[PDB]
Amino acid sequence: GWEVAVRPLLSASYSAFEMKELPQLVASVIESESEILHHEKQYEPFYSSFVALSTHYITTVCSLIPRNQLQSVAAACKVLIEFSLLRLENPDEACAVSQKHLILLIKGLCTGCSRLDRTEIITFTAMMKSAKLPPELRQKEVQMNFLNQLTSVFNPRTDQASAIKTKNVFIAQNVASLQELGGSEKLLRVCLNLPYFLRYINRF
Amino acid sequence: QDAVLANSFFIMPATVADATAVRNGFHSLVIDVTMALDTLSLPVLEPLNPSRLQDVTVLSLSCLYAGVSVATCMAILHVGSKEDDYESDAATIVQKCLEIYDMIGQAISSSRRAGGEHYQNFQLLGAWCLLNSLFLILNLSPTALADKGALRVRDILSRTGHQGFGVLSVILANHAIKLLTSLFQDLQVEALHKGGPPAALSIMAQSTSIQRIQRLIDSVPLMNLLLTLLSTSYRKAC
Repeated sequence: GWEVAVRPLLSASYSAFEMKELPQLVASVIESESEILHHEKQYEPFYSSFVALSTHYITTVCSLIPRNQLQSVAAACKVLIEFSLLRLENPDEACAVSQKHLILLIKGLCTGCSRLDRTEIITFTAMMKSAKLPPELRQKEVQMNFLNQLTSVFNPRTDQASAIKTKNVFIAQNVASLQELGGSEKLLRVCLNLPYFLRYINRF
Repeated sequence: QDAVLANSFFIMPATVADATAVRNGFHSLVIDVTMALDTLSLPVLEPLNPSRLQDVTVLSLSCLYAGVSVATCMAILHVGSKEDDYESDAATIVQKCLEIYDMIGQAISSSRRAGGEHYQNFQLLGAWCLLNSLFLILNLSPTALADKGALRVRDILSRTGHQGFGVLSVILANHAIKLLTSLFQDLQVEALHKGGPPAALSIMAQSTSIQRIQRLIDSVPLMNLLLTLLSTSYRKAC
């Protein structure tokens, strides 16, 4: 199952998520939410490259997503931002995602654009492959997207420009999640805690 | 100015006779509001320094109140009872009233000697005035006017909707909604991740977000005013 998940992931590695497996990725992340949070396990490489390309492809697909799968992607990216802020605040050598990339993945969700290059992506995919935890299904999927449409009444709060609107909504959602997490303040601390910055800071 | 002492909002054009007298005073008031707007378009208030800043806020809240009172007088006219000419005059008055409010607001906002909390407090005072005006115009009936023949939001509060509300009422109301939206968005972030006495009715008055909003909540049952306005508007549109 974890295997089949890294699977629609790399099938997208093959090509931009068909958004047909996306409904599966959102699923995985949402449930594996706790696992990634504080596993603190040798799996670090695996879980971390997972988080990395996961953010990457969800960012790739913001222009167009199923309203409901839009909500799904939004939740997934909120989770992603949470984890990234966590990593930035808690720098770890075992983490296979650099704070520079981590911040870019966060800006990527906030900007509805992913900056990572193909080479970085491939490094991640490589690490992933190397570090892999080193009918009824559709039923559960919809039951879940339903428990979501039920308990959470999303407000758009505002066909060629529709994708832009979708991206805008996604962007706003990411920003909101960040504020909920207070990640902005966390980021501030990270910035003020830069290794080279400290020197000039004290001098100034 | 008498009102910035938390003496309730107390619009005066309210008795049937007072509204007749102000319709008489409508045309000449347009002349004054127009003159003031033309003057304050120049760099008249360029150096918004606390000192001057006080007077700049004074004039702005002044047309705000003049306009809200003209609106309340038109409300009495439509509830209790050259007429078209006077109606156009009062419409122009309320329009330029909101316009001057907006101008002084943007001046305090983009100023290098004013803004931030100062601008926030100007917004707070404007919202207070507008909401109190909305409440007064909403809760006036033929009955009350005839019985009178100087409304107090606190008077009505201790005593405790449709009619009076009209197109000028729509204007003041939309503006109040803008200002309330602003103050509430402030309160959100302020309580970043969930995170005193009511804000004083003064520009430089120092208060927390919660406080400005508490003063705006202690002046009018806010949920009530808002929902009443919703219902009334929907009905009138229907």
